[PDB]
Amino acid sequence: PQSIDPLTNLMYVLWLFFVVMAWNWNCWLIPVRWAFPYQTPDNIHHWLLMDYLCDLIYFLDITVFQTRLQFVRGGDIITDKKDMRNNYLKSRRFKMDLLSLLPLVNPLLRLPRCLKYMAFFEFNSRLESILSKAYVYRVIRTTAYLLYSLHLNSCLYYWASAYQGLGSTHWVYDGVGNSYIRCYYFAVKTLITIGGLPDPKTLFEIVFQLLNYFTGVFAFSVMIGQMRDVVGAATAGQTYYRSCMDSTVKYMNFYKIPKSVQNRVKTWYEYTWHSQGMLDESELMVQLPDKMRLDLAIDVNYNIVSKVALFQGCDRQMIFDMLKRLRSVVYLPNDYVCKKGEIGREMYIIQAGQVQVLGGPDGKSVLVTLKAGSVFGEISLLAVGGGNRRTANVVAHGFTNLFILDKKDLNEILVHYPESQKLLRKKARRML
Amino acid sequence: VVVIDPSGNTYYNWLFCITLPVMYNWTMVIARACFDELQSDYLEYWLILDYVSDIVYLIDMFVRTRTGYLEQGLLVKEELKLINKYKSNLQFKLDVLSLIPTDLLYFKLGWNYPEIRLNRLLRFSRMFEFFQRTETRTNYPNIFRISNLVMYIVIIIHWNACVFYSISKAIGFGNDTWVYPDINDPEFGRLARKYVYSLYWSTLTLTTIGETPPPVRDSEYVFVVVDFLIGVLIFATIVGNIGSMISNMNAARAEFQARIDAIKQYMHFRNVSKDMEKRVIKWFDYLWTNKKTVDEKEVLKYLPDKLRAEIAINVHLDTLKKVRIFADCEAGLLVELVLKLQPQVYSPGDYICKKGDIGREMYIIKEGKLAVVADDGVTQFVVLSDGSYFGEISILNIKGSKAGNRRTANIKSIGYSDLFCLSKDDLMEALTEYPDAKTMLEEKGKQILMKDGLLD
Amino acid sequence: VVIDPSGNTYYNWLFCITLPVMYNWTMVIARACFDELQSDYLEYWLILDYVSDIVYLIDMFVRTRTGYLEQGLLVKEELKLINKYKSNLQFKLDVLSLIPTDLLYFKLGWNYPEIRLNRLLRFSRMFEFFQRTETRTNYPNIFRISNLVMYIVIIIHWNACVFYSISKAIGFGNDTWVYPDINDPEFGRLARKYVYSLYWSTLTLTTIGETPPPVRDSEYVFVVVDFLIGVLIFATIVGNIGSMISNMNAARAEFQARIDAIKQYMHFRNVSKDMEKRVIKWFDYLWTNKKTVDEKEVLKYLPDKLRAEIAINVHLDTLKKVRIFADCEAGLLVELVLKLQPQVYSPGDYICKKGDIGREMYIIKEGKLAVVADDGVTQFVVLSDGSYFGEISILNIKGSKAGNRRTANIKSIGYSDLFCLSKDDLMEALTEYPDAKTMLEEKGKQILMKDGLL
Amino acid sequence: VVIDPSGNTYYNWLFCITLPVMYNWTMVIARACFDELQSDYLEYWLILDYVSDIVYLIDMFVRTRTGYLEQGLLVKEELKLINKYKSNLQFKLDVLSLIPTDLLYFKLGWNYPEIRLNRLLRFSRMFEFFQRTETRTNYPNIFRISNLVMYIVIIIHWNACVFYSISKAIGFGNDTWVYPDINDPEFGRLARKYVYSLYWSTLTLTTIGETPPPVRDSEYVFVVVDFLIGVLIFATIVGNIGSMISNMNAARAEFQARIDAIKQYMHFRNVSKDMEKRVIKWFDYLWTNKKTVDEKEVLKYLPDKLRAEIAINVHLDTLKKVRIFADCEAGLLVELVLKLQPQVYSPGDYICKKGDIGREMYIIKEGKLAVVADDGVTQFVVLSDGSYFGEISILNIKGSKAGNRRTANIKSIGYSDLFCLSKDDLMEALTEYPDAKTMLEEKGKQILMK
Repeated sequence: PQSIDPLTNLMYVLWLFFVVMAWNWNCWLIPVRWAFPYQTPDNIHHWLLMDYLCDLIYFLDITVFQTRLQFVRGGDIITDKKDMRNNYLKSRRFKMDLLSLLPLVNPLLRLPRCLKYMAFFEFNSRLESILSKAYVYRVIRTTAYLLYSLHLNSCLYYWASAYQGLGSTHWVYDGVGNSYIRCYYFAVKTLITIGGLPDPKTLFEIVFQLLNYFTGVFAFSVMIGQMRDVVGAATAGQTYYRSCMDSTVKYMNFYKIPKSVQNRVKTWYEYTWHSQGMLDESELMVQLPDKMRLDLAIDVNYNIVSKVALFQGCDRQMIFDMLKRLRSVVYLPNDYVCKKGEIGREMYIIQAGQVQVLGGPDGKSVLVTLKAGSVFGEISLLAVGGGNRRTANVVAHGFTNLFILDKKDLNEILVHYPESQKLLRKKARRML
Repeated sequence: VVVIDPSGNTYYNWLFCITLPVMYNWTMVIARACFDELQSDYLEYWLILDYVSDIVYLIDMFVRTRTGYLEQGLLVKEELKLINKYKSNLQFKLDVLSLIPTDLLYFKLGWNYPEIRLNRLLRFSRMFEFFQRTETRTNYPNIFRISNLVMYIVIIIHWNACVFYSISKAIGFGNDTWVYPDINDPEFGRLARKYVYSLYWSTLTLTTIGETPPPVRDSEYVFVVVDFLIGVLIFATIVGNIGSMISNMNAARAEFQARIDAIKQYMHFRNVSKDMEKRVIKWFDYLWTNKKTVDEKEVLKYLPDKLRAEIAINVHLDTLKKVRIFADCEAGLLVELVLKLQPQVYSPGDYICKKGDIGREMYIIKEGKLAVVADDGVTQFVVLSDGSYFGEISILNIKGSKAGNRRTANIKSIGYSDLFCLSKDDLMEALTEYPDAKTMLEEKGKQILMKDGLLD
Repeated sequence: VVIDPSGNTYYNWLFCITLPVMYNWTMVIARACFDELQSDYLEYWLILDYVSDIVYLIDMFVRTRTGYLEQGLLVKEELKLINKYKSNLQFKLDVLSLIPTDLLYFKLGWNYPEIRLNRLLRFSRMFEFFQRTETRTNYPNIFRISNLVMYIVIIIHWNACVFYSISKAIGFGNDTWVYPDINDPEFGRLARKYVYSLYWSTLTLTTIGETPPPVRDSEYVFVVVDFLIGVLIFATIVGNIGSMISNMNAARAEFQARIDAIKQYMHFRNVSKDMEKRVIKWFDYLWTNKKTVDEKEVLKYLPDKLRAEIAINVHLDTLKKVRIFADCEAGLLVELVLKLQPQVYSPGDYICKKGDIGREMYIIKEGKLAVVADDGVTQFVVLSDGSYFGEISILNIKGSKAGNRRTANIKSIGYSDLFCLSKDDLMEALTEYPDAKTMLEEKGKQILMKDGLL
Repeated sequence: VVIDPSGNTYYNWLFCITLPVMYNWTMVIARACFDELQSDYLEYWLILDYVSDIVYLIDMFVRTRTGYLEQGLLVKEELKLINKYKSNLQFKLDVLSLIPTDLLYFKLGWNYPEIRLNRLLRFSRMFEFFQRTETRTNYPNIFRISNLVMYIVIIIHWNACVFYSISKAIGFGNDTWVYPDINDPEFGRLARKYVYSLYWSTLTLTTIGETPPPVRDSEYVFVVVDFLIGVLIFATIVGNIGSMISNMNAARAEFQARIDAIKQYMHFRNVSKDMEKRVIKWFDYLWTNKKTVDEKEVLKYLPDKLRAEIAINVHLDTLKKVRIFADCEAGLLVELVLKLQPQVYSPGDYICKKGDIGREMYIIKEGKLAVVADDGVTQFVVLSDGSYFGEISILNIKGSKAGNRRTANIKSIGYSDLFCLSKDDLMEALTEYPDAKTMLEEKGKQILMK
């Protein structure tokens, strides 16, 4: 690929993961090599090789991968190489990459390399966009921060021990074991405020323990608050659905609604929540841009509505307006979509389910069954008001989802379009 | 074929009946794998319970083959189609893996190793389903959520207790101060003491409480660090779930009090009088005390037209049919008019209408008593009880009426009154589809006025 | 006489009966578990128990005299109130509360105060009072903190009593975990017993530990269960306090979200820096002077009748001061008050300039409006609160020389709060008042003739 | 001179008076409980206390000189300011705060600094400053966590002083719980005393423990009460941080909820995969460039005057560049700017097609449009920012052969932000401007001729 999209490229987000891994190596190993004596002259070559590899990944990021990133100017994707390079150079991310790239044998002199954190945030945003149910990763991400803090805490503790000598007091690290898991254990017992450690004796130890416990209280609070936000966001829709259903049930209980109607309402609530995951789709529809809302309505219902013979030859925007005025209504099994003799005022478009037209002697006979994508009752739309009555009983075989356009919305659309209005009146007087 | 409805009570009962072996496996399999005495001493009981659990697992696979699903709003009853739907799901693979006959590996490993039954844990999803279905069926969602969270933490603590006992066994009992003590001790060699002390250690670690003997070895240090991190996640999950639940229970009071505070700020902002402020505060105290804070339009807004129509019919149809003008109206017109009724609530002493006000709506008393009072308001001509109505002539807009959509009486709410108003505009909008019924209503109003003499 | 449950007297009685319920819920278990507490002050405990039982009886009598709302009216019939109380579960709870179990003292002995535990069944009466206080107090957060602290104190005290009773059952000093031997001069003191048990319970129920480790299997099990209960208690405390904290700044969080969205829009639209500063200063003025919430949405919460009364109490006199509306019917005035729309202007703002379209009538609720010339530095007249301009403009009078145009420049000297009555709203209100519309048009024509116009 | 409370001078003085209030609230109890701290640096405490009293006096003078809002105007009359200050409880608090209790220094000696505890009665001033800071800072969350940290540190400092005072009353080193014997050289250091007391207070006020168990009954009671306070404090810290985390993520959580809802909708509606990808890319673009918020809902919180002024500053020049609105009255242009409606389009979206009824004028703000030849592969002309089309179709011009219908297909090349003025909005604005209506009709006629 001559030009790569920073948003939708999987190879680019893999390279972002590589840059994040290099940044993580810097962030997690600079305090280790500064505090712990793990940076021996005997194994210095491994540290130098991996530092060189991380700096090489940084250089290939600043030079090769970032300068080829397409960007948005004036709402337009810009893939011109000079423009991509200028957009990268003008950006603050290039400044951060340069500030991290400068060298400034001491492990702390590599502390500028930790400044390439914008790659981490970009990779986090890409991970949140790629996978649904992202809060789980967020938990891991939060846990990662906690681990890193403990890591930092661990290193600090070792330095404190190294500042006082190993084993000089009971508070400092004694000098036995791996020397990192002991200091990480101290960091766990302190930064989670568990306690149980040997008590600090000297003033330096008491100050360190005080500050450590204070940072631990606030870091534990950060972890708990992050998990609380994760739980509240994960169950927010379920909580809203439960609250709406409970409010409805309380309303019916105050007005002594019988168990049959209450059970039907609960059944509709449960079926709607399990099927479409939201109680009302128009609430989501009004939040969208008008073009997005219009194109979604087209993609859902335009072929079916334009297949109807009643609206043939009509203006396309009037069709689009009827699509926008369609309302999704879920009918329970054995529910009457049209009652024999009731006023016909609505157009029914079966989005899902089956609809049975009843007839014959004594009723209870299925004349015809209409599946999804079938339209009935559109003739009732072209009526003067009270001029249409439903001729046959029309019943819902199961939970059927119908897109309904009533006569009032059709008239409100039709007053905008005189040509389609005249055509519909001509068809109405022609069919009779 | 006989098909179990997943929304039915039979499916929920079977979910409980399969959850019992899943919970039994998820706890006792690791308990017997880590505590050798628990497996060896009650071996006949464990074999019987494992056989029962396996039988229930087979019956659960059979139920899965006999469980219908909603396709195009219809419960599928074809046996081949249900079988294919089950087989295409990952749950069929997990159920097959959970019923792999690993109990023959006993003859390869002896009775010491029940870890071979760990694959039974792959029925876990069934367990979860039952609990979430309970969360949709119970009348105490927060109490059940607390119980479910507590049960999950108890199972995780029991698992960590088993892990700690196994790690102490691997290192050696009594070898150092961190591990479980020597099992040749008469007190610590008891199986109950083994499990209960391991549970004590696991509770203290997974709650990030500590106060346990510190690790002595690097492997113990690693395990203690990792297990306190797991405990950090567990503790954060417990506190976050309970805080989210508390916020959910307090959300209604929070929004009600926020609205009350905003209204109080408005009355201090616009310098509303003190008596009117007291009236508003008394009104909101009445709302919260009587659980009338819900807005009926907001409560019923999500419901479809048919279900809202059914609820509204069951609330208002008898008292709207008792209306003289609406006595002979068509059923569909009655449904539309009932759907167009808007709830109004009046405090004691509130005037619903006075002589000389424009009458645009018809009030129907759902609860409460109203009084027809004179200009002073001290005396009362007649008290209208629940189910009574007034203003039916005003909404008709009869030509030649001396009143001319103006109230001829003073209606005062003696106590708190829940009325339902039917406006003239809503009546005419409902009458758009019923021209003959509109003409009949106008004729009824005209004849009523002629009997009263108001028509000229 | 029938007690109004919403009255002050009912709340005072709620406190008066909550005091014995709290006394029972603490001291019954305290005396049951700490035998020296029961035996050392037995006369005081008997007197306080008899007082609590008497107040329980008066509480049941108050239940017989507490009216309830039926058809929106307080039921004042004696038999109706008695039957309504008796049908409820609370009557059974109160009867079980006042079972004379004090006679069983003659059987079990004076060292068994558990028999009065049934008095704890009056708990509903306790909780109601706090709920009522949660609706009554001016400081809901302070009272809710105190209520949570009180619940945690009773829970910790109950667990302290449980720990001491478990130590008694196992044996004092039999091992290191239990309360030590009560023959010790220090630990045998009742005060030391209670404070050490309370310290143990505070350590265990607040996820701290630092208690002697258990020795027996039952002690290990009780410690596991009680630390799990303490984890639940701590999570409940954190959830309640976090819900409180979120509810305190929910208005601030919403205001900051609105400000941030406005700022994001202004950075999007490249709005001038001076205009952004004016918007930020305006929102700071809204927050500082507690004018954040819009009047429309706040008034939406009220019912139509109560919103109409609020609108009348705010605007009726200042609408009646308007000379066109002075001789007008009361219902039209109420409708026009309900049509008034709030407008707030910053200092230096212009209400209308010469040549603008006058289709609304402005009434100054508060603030001062200057009539300025073209330069804007010379002021003709300053209009204080209650003043109005543009009343003729909202009347569609034929023959007007100045048709829907502003003849003066109106500037806001300070932060002016005012209410506009649009021509469309006046016409919509006048559609139901034809005679009033005719009178308004005639009065406007007379004013135009009087002022030299038309 | 009168100080505007909303001004920067008032906030600067708020900080300048918050410094002595914080100094009092910490160091008065610090010196009262730690006698060595008062005795060793007594001259420094005298200078700092005199300076703090002087700044308290200047704060009272500022309150006499601080204006307030009546009739939307700042009150600058001196007597009204004096009366407003003296009427409030804050004047009584200030007077009680500056009561000369330092004379007891001659009676009780130089080791009783608690006589200055009345200076703590300036506390509300401190709170006011921080309140103003949370309205003024551009980092509300950083300041909020700093405020919480400082309040927790102050409470911990107070409890450290209380613990040291309780140890002094019981006796230093009389048991294991109290602070040890201060006659010991290590324990007798003032730094050691204060730092270990702060360590004890931090440990107990955060449910950590790790302190020697209480021995006496009063020690047991104080430890119980202070651990209850610590439970409250830890829960307060956790709740504040959790509310912060919820508030920072609230906009992202709302956008993610909209993402999940629209994704579930297109799953449930069997929406085509290309349309699904277009919707997802549209939302990602709106969030990435900070555009996802609906403009009407954002701007509805503003007053009509400020909203109108912002709309003018955004749209007035662009609408004046329109040739049908080149020479119009300013009020008509302002109303037409107010009637503009924001619209957004994806790359490849068709704003209008040939044969479509044209009722709107579209003006491009931050996009590129193209005129295509009914196939979409070729473009007649690219219309850039500030351009417009449909200015004739919104005018009802008689004799127009191509009127009421669109003659060209307009395709959005990329993500285009347009503003549409409907024909109905134009007529609603023109009913108040008849001469402008006639001029617009004649201008449209002259354009249609040529």
